[PDB]
Amino acid sequence: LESTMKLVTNLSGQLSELKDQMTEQRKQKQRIGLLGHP
Amino acid sequence: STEYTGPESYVAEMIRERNLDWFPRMRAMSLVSSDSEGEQNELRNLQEKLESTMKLVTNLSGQLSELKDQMTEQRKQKQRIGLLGHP
Amino acid sequence: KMVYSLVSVPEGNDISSIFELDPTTLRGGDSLVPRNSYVRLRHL
Ligand SMILES: [Ca+2]
Repeated sequence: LESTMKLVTNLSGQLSELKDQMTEQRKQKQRIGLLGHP
Repeated sequence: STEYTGPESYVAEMIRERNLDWFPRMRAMSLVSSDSEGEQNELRNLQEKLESTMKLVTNLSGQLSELKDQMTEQRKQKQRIGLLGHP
Repeated sequence: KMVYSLVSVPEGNDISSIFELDPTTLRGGDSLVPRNSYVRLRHL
């Protein structure tokens, strides 16, 4: 069951980090849309 | 001495050394029926290190969640100051 | 054709002197740039 926690915790972590990487690419896109188009 | 094996060479140099420590005293491999008991120790070490891995992953999950919440809170702060500040 | 060519300008506060860095492999955008990695230069 702690191996099952391995699996579920790993999936939770990867989902959280992918959410964070969409957030970071959104920030990158808005920064290049602001700085790049003044 | 040309074709002594491992244990034969060991015993030969013991009996040349005038030593009798190679006899089994109060010991027998049949009595020790305990198989490799290191499996339980390995399981304990596995669970401990893997719960430390849960420490790491749970901590990263918590910090990611709290940073998400702090962007949410600063968004709320910015909208409140944009509404109240510009009526 | 060759629309623009590289030159050296004395002032560095302009927007014509800024460059964008492009990796040669699959490297994440937020990751640190390795010290001696091959790259591609894009004029922003
Ligand atoms: Ca030999």
